[PDB]
Amino acid sequence: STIEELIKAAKELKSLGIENIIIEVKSAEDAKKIAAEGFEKILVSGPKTEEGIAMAAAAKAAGAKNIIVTARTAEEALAALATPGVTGVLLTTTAEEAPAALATLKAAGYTNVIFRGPSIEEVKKMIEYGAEKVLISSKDDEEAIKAAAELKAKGVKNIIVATRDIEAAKKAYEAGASSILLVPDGSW
Ligand SMILES: [Cl-]
Ligand SMILES: [Cl-]
Repeated sequence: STIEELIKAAKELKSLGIENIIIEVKSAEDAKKIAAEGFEKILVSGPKTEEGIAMAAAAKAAGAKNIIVTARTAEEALAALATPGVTGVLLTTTAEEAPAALATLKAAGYTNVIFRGPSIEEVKKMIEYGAEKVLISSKDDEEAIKAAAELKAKGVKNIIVATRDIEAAKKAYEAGASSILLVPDGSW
């Protein structure tokens, strides 16, 4: 789907009262556009954290509020978190490495790190190790929405659910997701 389609869907969600949304972007031009539109939480996602950092600069210059950068190591997370205007990181890691990553980020004074993993099982391991914010995603979204609701009922807070169309976004909201991530490769 195109960026205009994603903007329309995000505005529709907001008009329904669904305000706890995060917009994912994959280029600096899109980051500027989403920020200029006034969306309050933007995920900048590039293959390399350096590309995300350049997108964060474009979003900040266009007025962004909260900017989350993707990373796959603790070192990359620290580089992003130290960048002006960046307010959080989405760290793709494994349960094996999460203890060390958590300790490293904490010692540096950073807490706003969202963990994601390759399987819902590994994400549950990350929560056990002390991950306080997680992102759940699945091929069909329905699996992710169900897992988030189960964890929420087990007392887990700050679950972000990735969604690929507006029906899934609404279901994730209704199930109590802390935030809903709108992924651009979806059907909007
Ligand atoms: Cl605009
Ligand atoms: Cl918003």
